[PDB]
Amino acid sequence: GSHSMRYFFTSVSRPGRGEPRFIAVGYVDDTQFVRFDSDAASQRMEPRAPWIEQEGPEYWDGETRKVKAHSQTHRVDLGTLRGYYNQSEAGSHTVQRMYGCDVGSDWRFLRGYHQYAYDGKDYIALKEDLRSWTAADMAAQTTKHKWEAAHVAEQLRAYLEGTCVEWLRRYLENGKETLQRTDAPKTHMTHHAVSDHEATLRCWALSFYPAEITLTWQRDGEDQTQDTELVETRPAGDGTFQKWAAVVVPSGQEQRYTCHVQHEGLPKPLTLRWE
Amino acid sequence: LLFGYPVYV
Amino acid sequence: QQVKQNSPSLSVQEGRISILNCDYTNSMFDYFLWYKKYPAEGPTFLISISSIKDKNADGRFTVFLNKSAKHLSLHIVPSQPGDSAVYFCAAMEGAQKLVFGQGTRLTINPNIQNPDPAVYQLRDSKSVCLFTDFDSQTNVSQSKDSDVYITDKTVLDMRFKSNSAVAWSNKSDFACANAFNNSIIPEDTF
Amino acid sequence: IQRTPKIQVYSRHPAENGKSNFLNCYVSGFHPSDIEVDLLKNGERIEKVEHSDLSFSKDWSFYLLYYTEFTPTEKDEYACRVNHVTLSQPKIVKWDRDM
Amino acid sequence: GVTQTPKFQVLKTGQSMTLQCAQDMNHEYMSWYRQDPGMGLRLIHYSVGAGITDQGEVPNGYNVSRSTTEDFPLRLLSAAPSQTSVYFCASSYPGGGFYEQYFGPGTRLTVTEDLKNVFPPEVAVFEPSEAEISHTQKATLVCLATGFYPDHVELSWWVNGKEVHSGVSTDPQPLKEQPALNDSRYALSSRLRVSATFWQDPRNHFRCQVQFYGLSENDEWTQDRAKPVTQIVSAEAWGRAD
Repeated sequence: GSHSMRYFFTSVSRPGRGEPRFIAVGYVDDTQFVRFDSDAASQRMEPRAPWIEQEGPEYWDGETRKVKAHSQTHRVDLGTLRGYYNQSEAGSHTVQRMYGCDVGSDWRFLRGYHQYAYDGKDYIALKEDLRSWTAADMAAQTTKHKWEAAHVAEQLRAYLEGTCVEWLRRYLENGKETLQRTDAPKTHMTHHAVSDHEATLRCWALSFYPAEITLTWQRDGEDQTQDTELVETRPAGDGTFQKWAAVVVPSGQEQRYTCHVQHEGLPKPLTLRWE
Repeated sequence: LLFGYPVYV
Repeated sequence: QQVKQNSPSLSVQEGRISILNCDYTNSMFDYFLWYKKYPAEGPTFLISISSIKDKNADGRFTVFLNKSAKHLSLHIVPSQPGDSAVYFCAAMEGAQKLVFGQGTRLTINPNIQNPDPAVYQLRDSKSVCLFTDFDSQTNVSQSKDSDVYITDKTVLDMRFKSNSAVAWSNKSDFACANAFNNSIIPEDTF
Repeated sequence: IQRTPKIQVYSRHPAENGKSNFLNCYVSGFHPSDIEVDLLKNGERIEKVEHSDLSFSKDWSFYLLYYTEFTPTEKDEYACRVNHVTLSQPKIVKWDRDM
Repeated sequence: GVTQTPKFQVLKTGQSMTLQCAQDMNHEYMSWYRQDPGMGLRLIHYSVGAGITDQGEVPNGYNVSRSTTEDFPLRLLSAAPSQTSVYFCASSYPGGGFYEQYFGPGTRLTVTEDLKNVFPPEVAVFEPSEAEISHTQKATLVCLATGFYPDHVELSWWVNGKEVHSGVSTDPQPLKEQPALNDSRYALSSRLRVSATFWQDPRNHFRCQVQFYGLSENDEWTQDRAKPVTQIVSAEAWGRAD
C-alpha cells in the first residue's frame, strides 16, 4: 500500500529569553523515527525508532548538520518575517515547516509537499507540480521572488522526487516489521447511565494502526452525526491509536443504535450492536 | 533523509 | 563519503573528445558537480547536475549522472588546449559539505602544423640539452640515471607552438646524444 | 490565531486495578505551542512525567502527549492540569476509566 | 573575492602558524582544504557562520575560529612534516542560494626538521643553439634554477627590463634533485623562444628572474653562510651575433 515520509519543524522566538526554541521531527507514515531539539543536551539528531538506530554515524553526523541548517534558517526567518509584517521585537512568534513525499503501492513517486507557515497561518507552499509557489500575502510574494530567483523549487523537486523517495524505501525495507503492518481495531461497547431515562452508549476502537479510522453511530439506520460525541483519534503510546464515539440513548432504545467502524485492517466494515 | 538546501525567506 | 576518480592523467589531441569519469560511495550525496583547477590558482566551479537528471550541458561540457551505478562523468567536446587543467569531481551531502575526489590532469595537446624534433646543446651565459619541436605524440621519458635530470614536456606559444623538454647532469661526458634515451626520432645536431 | 487545547486524559491499556499501565494526557489543536501540562495524583503533581516531541497537524495546530507509568487503584484519583494563553485559569481534567 | 595570506611559508617542526582567510562577499560559510598528490582536496574544518565551527575529514593538528563572518583563520599550533601541503580557503552562502563554492588562491606550506635546510636558488641561463638558430630561425634561451629548498619559487622572464609572457614555457612543478632525501633540493627550468633576428640584436637583454621565498626578518639564524631569506636571484644574457 501507499507510504510517506514527512518532516515537521517548529521555531518559536524567545525575545529576551534567548534563542528561538527549535524542534524537528520526522515520520515514516504514523511512526516518528528521528528528532532534534535545541533545548536538549545532545545538539544532535536522535533516533526515536529502533530501525533507524542501525544507521551509521555518518548518518547521524550528516543529519545533525543539515537539521542544524534547518534551525539556523528559521532563526533568520523569524526576524526576516518580523520585518515583513513590521511586528515588535518583544513578541514571540512561530514559524512552521513541513515537507515530504508519498509513494504508491508500487513504492514509486506520487506527490511531493513543502509548506511554510508563519504564526499558524499559511505563508508559502510549493504547488503540486513542484515548480511554482503559492504565496499568501505581499510578504509571501517577496519570498516567492527570492526563491524563484535562487531556483529553490528546482532543488526541492530533485529532493522530493528522488532522494526523499529513495530513502523512504530504505526506511520501509529496514523497518519492515514495524512500518509494513496493519493492526485492525479491537472494538467493544460500553453503557453508561446516571439517570433513569437516559443512558450513554460508547463504542470503542483500540490498538489500531495506522491512525485512519471512521467511527459512526446510527439509529434505525439513520446517520447520527449531530447527536454523537466523537473524540479526536488519540495515540496509545505504544505505536497504536485509540478512539470513541458516544450517544445519549433514551431507555429502551438501546437496540436501535449501531456503531460502524471502518479501518484498513478490517476486511469488511464492522457494526456493533448493544446486545 | 532531510532536505539539504533550505533558504532564508 | 568517498568520491573516487581513477585515472590520474589523460591526454587528448586538440579537437578531439575528452571524457573524465567518476564514482562515489554514500547514497546520502544529493548534488553533483565538477571543478576545474589551473596551476597556482584555486579550484573553479565548472558545472553541476541535480540528483534526478541524467545529463546536463553548458556549452562544450556535458555531465552524466547514473545513480544506479553511482558514477558521474564529464564530456568536453570539442577540447581546446586552454582546457588542460586538473578537473575535480565533487558531490555535496547538503549545502554545507563538499567532497572532492583525487582529480584528473587533462592535457589537451595542440596540433603541430610542421614539426621537426631535435636535441640541442645550449651553453651557459657564463650545458643543458633541449629536446624541442617534437610532435605532441611523443611522450618524453624521465631520468634513467639518478644523476641526470630530465623535465616533463611542456608547450610554449608565440603570438608558433612548440614542444620542449630539458636534460642536464653534472657528469663528465654525459652528452645530449644519450640524454633523452626512451621514445623519439630524428635530428641529433652535430 | 490562538486556538485552545483539546485535552484528553486516559490510560494506555484498560485500567485494571493493581496492574501496571500508563497515564496519558493528550492536548491538541492548540496554538501557540507554549503549554504547561501536569499529571496529578490526588491533587499532588506527579514528579517524573515524560512527553512527546512537539509536532503539528495539517492545519498547523500542535499536539503533545504526556505520559507516566502508574498502577490504577480503586482509591487513587488521577488528573491532568493544563495551562495555555487561551485559558483564563488552568483546565483540570479528571481521569475516568470509561473515557 | 576570497584572499588568503601568506602565499608561501616555511616552518620548522614545532612552530605555530596561522593562515589568514578573508572574504569580502558577506558569505556565511567558509572552509579550509588541503591538496596532497595522492588524494585531491580534503576538508580540515568548516564554519557555517559567525561564532560556529566544526571539524571535517582531516582536522588533527589544526585549530580554527570565526569571530567574524569576514575572516576564518587556520592555526597550526605546532608544525609537523605531515602538514606540508597547499592550503585553500573557500566560501559560499547556502541559505541564500549560493551553494556553489568559491576558492581563495591557496598558500604553500613546507615544514622541515632543521632550518639549515632552507637554501636559496642558483639560477643560470643557457644561450640558444647555433644549430637551432640556423636550422629553425628561432632562438630558445633556457633558464635553470637549482639547489633551492623549499620549492617555493616564481620564475619570470624579462627582456629589456620589461616582463615577457609570450614565447615562455615554464615547468608546472619543480623537480626534486635527490629523490632519496627528505630534505631535498629542487630544480626548475623554463624556456623563452624568440626569433633569431631578435636574439642576434645586441640591443636586447634577456633576464631570467627567480623569486625565492625563504626566511623572515625575524627567523633566527646563527650560521656562517648567508641567511636563506626571501630574495630574487637572477641570471642574464645579451643579444649576440656570432
